[PDB]
Amino acid sequence: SNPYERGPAPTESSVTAVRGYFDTDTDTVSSLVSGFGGGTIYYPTDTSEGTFGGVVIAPGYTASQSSMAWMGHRIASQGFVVFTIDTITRYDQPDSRGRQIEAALDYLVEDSDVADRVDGNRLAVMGHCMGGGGTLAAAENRPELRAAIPLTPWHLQKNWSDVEVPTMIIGAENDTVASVRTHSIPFYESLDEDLERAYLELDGASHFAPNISNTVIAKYSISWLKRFVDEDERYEQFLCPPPDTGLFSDFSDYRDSCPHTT
Ligand SMILES: [Ca+2]
Repeated sequence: SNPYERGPAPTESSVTAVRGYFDTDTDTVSSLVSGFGGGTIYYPTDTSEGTFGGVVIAPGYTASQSSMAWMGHRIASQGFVVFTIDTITRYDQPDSRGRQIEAALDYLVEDSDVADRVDGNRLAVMGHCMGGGGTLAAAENRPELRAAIPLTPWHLQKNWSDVEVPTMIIGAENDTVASVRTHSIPFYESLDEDLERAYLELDGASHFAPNISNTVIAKYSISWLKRFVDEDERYEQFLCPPPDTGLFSDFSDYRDSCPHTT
């Protein structure tokens, strides 16, 4: 048996739902905290199935946690402790966001009021824009992390052959801020060929698609966290085989490393 499995067997409707199996509540973290700008922790109230994996979500350039807030209850209700952080300033660069993401991971595991609900050996990182660049930076610096999901990422550093964390990059086809040609795709193609990974390109989507309720982003983010943070093979079904990318699909592109071994 897998000791990290949480919640009932998934279905298409359960993984795409606005709220999962687990009721959640929130805890507010002050900006007084050292190393980042604080934020909000979304967590499951039910302790009976054990501790959960932890997830830090960073925002983009000029943005705050309010742009990522919808992912809080949505991911957390599937069985995760999700920490939507603010940065120190709204204009911090990607590598600074990386270090702030790292400090938030440590805060979550060591200092937070819900530390006893987090398994500190099973952590993940997500981020938008420059926060997605920071996601990669954090992943590169901490190979023990279980998953990384950069959302429409931006970073001048194009080479991430170093990264050993299973990463799902979600790009937006029509992104003009962090063009997929010059950001997302270079990042993905640089990833090691033996690294479990995925590139998801949303058809007709804008740079700010990750900042609004999106069933596609939610489904695949959830499925990726389940598969690697929880090593949950029950969610393999939503990642493999990969979705269609032809006419009338939500994906303009999809690149995979199926099957997923952990
Ligand atoms: Ca594989």
